[PDB]
Amino acid sequence: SVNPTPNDYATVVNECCFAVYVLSSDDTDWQENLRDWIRSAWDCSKPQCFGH
Amino acid sequence: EFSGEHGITFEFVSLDISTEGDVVYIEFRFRQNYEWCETVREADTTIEAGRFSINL
Repeated sequence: SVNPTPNDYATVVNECCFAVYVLSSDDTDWQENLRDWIRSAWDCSKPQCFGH
Repeated sequence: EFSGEHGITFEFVSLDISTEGDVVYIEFRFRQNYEWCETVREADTTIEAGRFSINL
C-alpha cells in the first residue's frame, strides 16, 4: 500500500529506443504507464523503433 | 567540309539540267534524315522524398 510508482517520464527515456522492457512492480498504474509509452512508440508516427 | 565541321550529312538523289533561251537550270534534289527532339523538356512533376505507410 506504499508502492512508490508514479512515472510519466518520457523525458529521461526518449528517442533512444529499447526492444525489450521489464517492469518489476505489480502496481497496475506503473504497468499501464509503461503500456502507454510503448503504444506511443508503436504509433503511426514516422519515427519508429517497435518496442515490447 | 560542312559535314566534317559539324557532323551533318545529306543524301544525293538526282541531278537534272534543262535550258531555256539563255539560262541553264541545274537541279539537285537532296534528302536529309534526322530525328525530331521533344522540346518541352520541362521541370519534373515533383521531387519525391517522404512517402507514407500503413501496414495495418
